[PDB]
Amino acid sequence: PKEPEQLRKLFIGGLSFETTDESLRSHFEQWGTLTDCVVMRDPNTKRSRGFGFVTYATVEEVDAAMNARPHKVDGRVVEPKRAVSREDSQRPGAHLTVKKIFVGGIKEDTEEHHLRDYFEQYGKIEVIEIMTDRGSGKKRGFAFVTFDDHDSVDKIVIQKYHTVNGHNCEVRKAL
Ligand SMILES: CC(=O)Nc1cc(C)[nH]n1
Repeated sequence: PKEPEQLRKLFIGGLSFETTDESLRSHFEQWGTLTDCVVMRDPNTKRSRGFGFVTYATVEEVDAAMNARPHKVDGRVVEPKRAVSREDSQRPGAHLTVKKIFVGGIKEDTEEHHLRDYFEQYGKIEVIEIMTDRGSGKKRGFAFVTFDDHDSVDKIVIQKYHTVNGHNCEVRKAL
């Protein structure tokens, strides 16, 4: 039962113009089986457009490749990002590259360690902000988590569900 291809693809920006389908493949095959690997080129000149994409056989292989950043490919540090799987209707096909999530539906009994214990397995956490009422100090039932890197957030928002402290949470990219 293969994972959807869109969830196995990595857009690679910042390519050296000398990178080819073949050299990009030789690099990224170190972290998994590549079912697809293509450098974007101009249709007339064949000059590289400076980016491309690779598709792994599994999501765990995508994880392995992201955990092996920074990637220096043909002498240049590149910028891999997971494919846009849920677009912003106003900015079709654009990656919203942020390090912060909104976490809603945690009610008043969810504390910092609940969120840390869960989200630390997606990435390195820098800030956890449990929101409280400006007048009363009561918890408002949502929080923001800031990570040191965008891929944590990308992994988080492509999941269908997040269960934290027994709550079914709503999670989205923030700011
Ligand atoms: C707007 C935006 O960044 N959407 C995304 C990103 C990923 C990995 N899935 N969906």
